[PDB]
Amino acid sequence: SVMDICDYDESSGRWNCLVARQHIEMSTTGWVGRFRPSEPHFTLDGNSFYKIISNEEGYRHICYFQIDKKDCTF
Amino acid sequence: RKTYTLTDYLKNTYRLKLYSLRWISDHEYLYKQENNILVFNAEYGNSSVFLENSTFDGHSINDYSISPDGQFILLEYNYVKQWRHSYTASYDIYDLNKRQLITEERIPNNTQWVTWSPVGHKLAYVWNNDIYVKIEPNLPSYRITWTGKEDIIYNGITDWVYEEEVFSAYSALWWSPNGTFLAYAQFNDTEVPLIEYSFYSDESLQYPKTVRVPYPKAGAVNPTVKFFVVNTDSLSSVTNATSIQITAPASMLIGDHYLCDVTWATQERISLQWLRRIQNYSVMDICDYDESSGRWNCLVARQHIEMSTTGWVGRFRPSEPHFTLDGNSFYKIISNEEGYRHICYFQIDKKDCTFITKGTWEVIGIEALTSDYLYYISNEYKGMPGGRNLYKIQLSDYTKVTCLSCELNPERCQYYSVSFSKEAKYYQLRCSGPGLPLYTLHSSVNDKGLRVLEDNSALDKMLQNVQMPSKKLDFIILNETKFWYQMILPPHFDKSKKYPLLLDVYAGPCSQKADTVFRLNWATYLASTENIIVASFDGRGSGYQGDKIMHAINRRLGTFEVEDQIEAARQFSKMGFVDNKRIAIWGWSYGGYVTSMVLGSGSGVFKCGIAVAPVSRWEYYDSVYTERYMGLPTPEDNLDHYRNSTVMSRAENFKQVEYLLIHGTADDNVHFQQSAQISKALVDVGVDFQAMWYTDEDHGIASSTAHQHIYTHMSHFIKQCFSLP
Amino acid sequence: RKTYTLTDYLKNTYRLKLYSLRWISDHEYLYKQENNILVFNAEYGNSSVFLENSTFDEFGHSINDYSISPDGQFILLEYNYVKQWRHSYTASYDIYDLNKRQLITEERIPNNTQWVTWSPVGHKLAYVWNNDIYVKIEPNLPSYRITWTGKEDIIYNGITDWVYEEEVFSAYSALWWSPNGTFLAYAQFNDTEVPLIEYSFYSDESLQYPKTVRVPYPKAGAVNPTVKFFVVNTDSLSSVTNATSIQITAPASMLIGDHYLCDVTWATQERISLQWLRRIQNYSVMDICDYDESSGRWNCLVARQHIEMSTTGWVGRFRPSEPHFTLDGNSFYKIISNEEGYRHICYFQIDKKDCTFITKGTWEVIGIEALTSDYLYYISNEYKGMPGGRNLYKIQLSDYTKVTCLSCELNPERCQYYSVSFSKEAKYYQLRCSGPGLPLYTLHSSVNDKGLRVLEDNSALDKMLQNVQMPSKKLDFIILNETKFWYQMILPPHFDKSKKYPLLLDVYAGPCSQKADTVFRLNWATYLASTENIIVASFDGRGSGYQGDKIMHAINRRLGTFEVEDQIEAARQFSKMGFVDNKRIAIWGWSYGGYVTSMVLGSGSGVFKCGIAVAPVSRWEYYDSVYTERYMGLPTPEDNLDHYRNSTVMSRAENFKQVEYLLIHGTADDNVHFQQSAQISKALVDVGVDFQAMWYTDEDHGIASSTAHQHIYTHMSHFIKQCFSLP
Ligand SMILES: *[C@@H]1O[C@H](CO)[C@@H](O[C@@H]2O[C@H](CO)[C@@H](O)[C@H](O)[C@H]2NC(C)=O)[C@H](O)[C@H]1NC(C)=O
Ligand SMILES: CC(C)Cn1c(CN)c(-c2ccccc2)c2cc(OCC(N)=O)ccc2c1=O
Ligand SMILES: CC(C)Cn1c(CN)c(-c2ccccc2)c2cc(OCC(N)=O)ccc2c1=O
Ligand SMILES: *[C@@H]1O[C@H](CO)[C@@H](O)[C@H](O)[C@H]1NC(C)=O
Ligand SMILES: *[C@@H]1O[C@H](CO)[C@@H](O)[C@H](O)[C@H]1NC(C)=O
Ligand SMILES: *[C@@H]1O[C@H](CO)[C@@H](O)[C@H](O)[C@H]1NC(C)=O
Ligand SMILES: *[C@@H]1O[C@H](CO)[C@@H](O)[C@H](O)[C@H]1NC(C)=O
Repeated sequence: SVMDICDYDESSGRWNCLVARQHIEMSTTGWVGRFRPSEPHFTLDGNSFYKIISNEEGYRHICYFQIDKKDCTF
Repeated sequence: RKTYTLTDYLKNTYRLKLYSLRWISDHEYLYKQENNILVFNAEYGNSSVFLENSTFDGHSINDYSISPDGQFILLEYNYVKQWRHSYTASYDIYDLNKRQLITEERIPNNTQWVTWSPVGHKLAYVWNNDIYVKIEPNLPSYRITWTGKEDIIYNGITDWVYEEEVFSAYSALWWSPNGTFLAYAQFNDTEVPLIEYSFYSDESLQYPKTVRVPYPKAGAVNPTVKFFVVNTDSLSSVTNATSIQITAPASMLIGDHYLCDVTWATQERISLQWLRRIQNYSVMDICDYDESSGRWNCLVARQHIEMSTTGWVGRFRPSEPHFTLDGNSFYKIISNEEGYRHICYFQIDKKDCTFITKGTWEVIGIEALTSDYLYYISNEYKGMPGGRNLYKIQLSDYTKVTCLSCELNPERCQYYSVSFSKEAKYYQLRCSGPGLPLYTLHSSVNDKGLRVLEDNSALDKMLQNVQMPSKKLDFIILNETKFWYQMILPPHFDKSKKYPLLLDVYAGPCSQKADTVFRLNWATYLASTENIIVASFDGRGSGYQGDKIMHAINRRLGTFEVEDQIEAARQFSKMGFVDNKRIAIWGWSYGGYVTSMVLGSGSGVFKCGIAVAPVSRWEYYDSVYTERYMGLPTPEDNLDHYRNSTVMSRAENFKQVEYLLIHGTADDNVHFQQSAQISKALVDVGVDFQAMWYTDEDHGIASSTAHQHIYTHMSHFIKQCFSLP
Repeated sequence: RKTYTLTDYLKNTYRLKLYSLRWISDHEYLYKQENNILVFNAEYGNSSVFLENSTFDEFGHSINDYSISPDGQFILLEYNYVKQWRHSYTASYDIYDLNKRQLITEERIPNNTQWVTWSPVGHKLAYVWNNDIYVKIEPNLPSYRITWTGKEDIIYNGITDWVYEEEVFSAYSALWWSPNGTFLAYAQFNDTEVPLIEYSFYSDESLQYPKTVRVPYPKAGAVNPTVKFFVVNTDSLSSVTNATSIQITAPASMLIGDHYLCDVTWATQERISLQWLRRIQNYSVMDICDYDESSGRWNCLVARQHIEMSTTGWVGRFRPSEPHFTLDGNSFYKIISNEEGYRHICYFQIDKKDCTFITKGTWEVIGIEALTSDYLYYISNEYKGMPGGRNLYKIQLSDYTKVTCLSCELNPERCQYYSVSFSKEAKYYQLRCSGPGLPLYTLHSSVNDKGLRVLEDNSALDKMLQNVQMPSKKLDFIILNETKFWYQMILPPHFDKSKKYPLLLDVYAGPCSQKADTVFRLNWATYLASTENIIVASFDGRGSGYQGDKIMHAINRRLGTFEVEDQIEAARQFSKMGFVDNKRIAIWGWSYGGYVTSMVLGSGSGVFKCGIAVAPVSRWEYYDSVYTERYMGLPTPEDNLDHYRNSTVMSRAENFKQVEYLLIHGTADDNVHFQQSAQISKALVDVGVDFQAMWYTDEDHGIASSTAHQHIYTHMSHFIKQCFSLP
């Protein structure tokens, strides 16, 4: 599963999901999400978000993501 | 009583001497001496010979190149031209001291581009579409890229359209000021469609070759580009060199875009300008190197924009930046609040730059920047757009700006360019007219005249025995606007006679065919021998007069610049020394398009004309150029006009004129197709016309024999249309 | 009062009426009246309507052509016509049951069909599609797929490739039915190593990028197509089992190297004759092949091979002649060069080796037109020793010395060129007469050779041309080295021998060419003579045809030599005749003609002021192998490379400084490639010669589009007029 994050281009009037802000969630041992990928909760500015994902041990926990980094922090 | 004949032009009987030099350092330059090359000292004047170069002990050397430090010379031979700038050659290096060839680790045959570092003797070349680096001439190369594939990936070199239209160069390599980094662009033509044409070759080629070039015509899939930098120091041998991608900014990544400038700011600062495919929007990015990362970060505050609501941005592209030494500031020529192109002093942090120049004239380019002065060329003097002069401006106080070239020679010299010494301590002034060219060397220390390098008195001498034509530059006012023109006037020009007129037209966006440049060309012969007035006219679309005039044809090629060449002819005939019945018109490329369009207009003014490699409809010509002015040819953008502005649609009107269509069959640029469609259009309405194709000649029709042939054929045609014996 | 103008020619004001009829039985034929297709009865004429054209106007497509089934029960209807080369094309086809009266809609013939043909009797259908052969027994039944190997531009089953179309078979077809439709014989052509000619097609201004057309075309000395031959049995096809074709291989002496299949003729229901030609085209073999029941194979007994060869040149005029088998197929007639070098009818027996000639003389049999059991009918130029006349003769098979001329005397002033079309069993014949007077079409019975009627006599064109000052043709000869050589002159009206007329020389001059004949024509020359007062002349010199091999094989291995010299001489003779302005002699032509023109202008003769070369050959290495090599051999050190080297137009570039030259070539020319002219132009540029040029975008070798055809003649007219200072 791939999370895209799309910004409105003001002068263009169009939407643009930068590939640098694509986030991959995938599962090596099964499917992704409990019944589906967990929804994100954004910080006010939307530069950042929290999300339930399975950790390295298989347990689902709240990961803190930056709009621009691949890596999160549990 | 002798005139400048067709054969004088064709055989270069009357040669203009040049003084082409190059600055090895701040005090000395190089100059050719038939074959020998001497090292002139600009200070004292004394020199010393260094080489005998024109086939040097087994091949004939096409060009040379000194390594900044003066330790190695790079010899270029086996030159095989590709397009307008691109070519291929073999290269050899000498230990410039010992005068002995570097025999081991030779630079490979068929190299597409080579370059020294700006200091030292580092060497970066491209070969089979990939970038290689050489820290020493004798050590083996380190291979920077591995993705190069012919006609598809270009690492460090341009593809057709960037070469022609964006960079005006083959190279897409840029060393850092201190030879530590090599920045480069990589272009992808994978989904770019190929123009295909036959190449016939020597007659021993039994089957004609099909040449296939990736070439984006208006609307087609353009190429894409990625940009990279790599540390040329710390260049490991056991491992592929890593290259740090600077990505384009988000606003550009939204859609089709180009890379349109690359400028280093310091050792660790690099600036890139990107252009939306719709070229009314561009963006500069200033990128500092991160020592703690190995990476390049460009701030969003640091970004700048170059907008344009009335047309495109730039003359042909966004103007380049010239950074003060520190790198926290730079100057860039831009379109001012009411159209005129002027220098703007930018601080890296804020956006608001204040203009260091203003007025109803444009600066043509920034030439030199120092700690206390900025040197630039402009057409201010006597409000003449077709003049060029060198201006020195006080960075300390902007109101106080001296013109350096304006007054050196009023009558002989109104069109100067300049070449500065490595630092600026001295500089050369090229004066291209309106009199015979003059090359002079100046000390910038006290802006004093040091010496005359070449005054062309040789050509002057033998031109007094020749009845040369006269050149008149001037303007006419239309709708309260100053519209400039030039006339090549037969000798003994008596204006109670009625001469025939050949209208010489380019007329494309930002053209200038009416200027102060001295020329020995086909027009010289026409006026001197055939007593034809050859004239040009800078109408709407022309450059160096402000955007009011230049943007006048925005999204509207084929309209006002065509309409304005016609009133030009009306105005000339109104001056009372033109034969109404013998006004001709001709042009090449855009000029061919405009000539055709005029001949297609039904105006009644022109008797005949010659179009050479003309554009016939804009869908055929390349995307980068065309779209800048026309936009995309889609019903939701500008398709309607693309359709309305073709010469084919005006075939019926060629029934009133005599037309000569010339086109080279291996034109990579304006494709034969364009003329193939004009002819078919003309055939289908039943219009008779004259035709000439040139087998295997490109857009230059530049072969010795075809250049000779085209001009003879065109003279015969003009003479006949004009009833001249 | 008023003359024959350019616009007259171009627009076609003065129409020439044909009478195109189609025999279907021995007694009857199909004509097209006011579109409505009628059938006529040659005996009497009680000729009611056959297929009123009120039928096919709610068809919803354009009836390009048609074709009745032989037994008369169905009607193939061609539409969606898209021309390929000279003969080839594709189209859509619907069949229409005449008896049931409806159009068949099941198991239809596919769009894009390359060729269709009925069986000769009944109503079987063979057709080619996507390079494979399909057969129908009934129109409404599924096709039986005979071949599974066809591939675009590579393997051609039952149709010819480029070079076999243009040069060998003069047809797209390569399908031959047995006389009662039992067997279908066919050629397979493999072009794998045949290199491709490539050229730009620009299409409509709407096409943004030029298309690159790619045709397999063997130029002189290149790898040629190879050919295989098969016969399959159409009465024993099956749904369950793939139809198995039987190959007839070429004889030993042909397999030894490159070769061509050059003729296929059925002798009987169970006997086929094949003629093969070696790549060096001076040796050819006819195989007579018989069906064998027990094996199911075809045996081509070595003892019945018939060798035809040439010592002086090549075999055939352009290809060995076709045999004409007697009913029992045990014997045949064909035209072959005799020991004197004159082409004549020779009677061969299957078993025996030597023939008996039944015609002879210093004239040639042109074609065998029909064979019954009582008479052999043929066309020759015997009459009045005019090699440019054509007449019908009938040989009495019981005593071949008894020979009658059917057409000679019918109308000798008006009529000296004749072609003929016989009814199915030859009991009736249409005579078509092409000049020197107005064309005349007439129907005749073979029983007495009684003249039944005039089909078309063009009186409309006549009572119309009387108000026009027409030129006169003069057909005559001059003598060079004991030999008659013939020429024709279109002479302006009121031609006066006191006057120096400007002269244009209309040249072909290729091997077996003949531009001096009694044919009547309305063309560009008719305009140049009627309006511009220019004598258009043509001259058949060495190389030219129908005058024996001594003349025709004179240019053997030596193109661009004698045929060129002879044109310069004809000019000299025409000047010496005293009614020509030496200062205004032009020369023009097309193909070979444009090569000769170009070779003449580059000759330094000084005789000619100007010329026009339209789609010229410039260098024989550029032209196709089958034609060029027949005359030039191979372009190798071991054969004839030096003369290929010598015979180029480009090598004479310098001497175009001595003439005014117009070079015209269409860019999509598949036959004489634009290359050829691109190389002439280039050579002329490299030596500083000025000249006129004109390309025609997307036009081919015919420059035949309505608007292009008009443009070219208009442009050539201006050039000529100007070369001759005409107003
Ligand atoms: C050049 O650009 C093309 C796309 O225009 C790239 O090829 C896509 O590449 C991916 C990944 O390899 C493939 O799965 C797609 O199928 C490709 N599409 C096409 C049309 O080729 C190519 O990889 C790029 N190369 C470089 C060096 O940038
Ligand atoms: C803009 C540059 C980056 C490249 N460039 C181009 C690229 N479009 C063209 C040109 C313009 C329209 C059509 C085809 C070519 C051109 C045309 C010139 O015309 C001479 C005349 N007609 O007087 C001179 C120079 C140039 C030129 O330098
Ligand atoms: C012989 C056939 C099998 C095919 N064929 C060929 C062979 N390709 C040629 C020809 C000869 C040399 C060069 C290119 C074409 C030709 C040329 C003609 O020119 C007429 C004139 N110039 O007045 C008319 C007809 C033909 C023609 O029918
Ligand atoms: C082509 O032929 C098919 C069947 O052979 C027919 O049904 C169809 O209408 C034709 N047209 C197109 C556009 O395919
Ligand atoms: C055609 O091409 C080559 C001969 O060059 C051969 O390999 C192949 O068998 C041939 N194909 C057919 C279908 O005959
Ligand atoms: C016929 O031959 C084809 C091609 O070799 C093959 O694929 C198929 O099995 C056969 N088809 C029929 C209808 O027997
Ligand atoms: C057609 O010819 C074949 C082979 O000779 C023969 O067997 C058959 O009877 C003939 N058919 C007709 C209808 O005469």
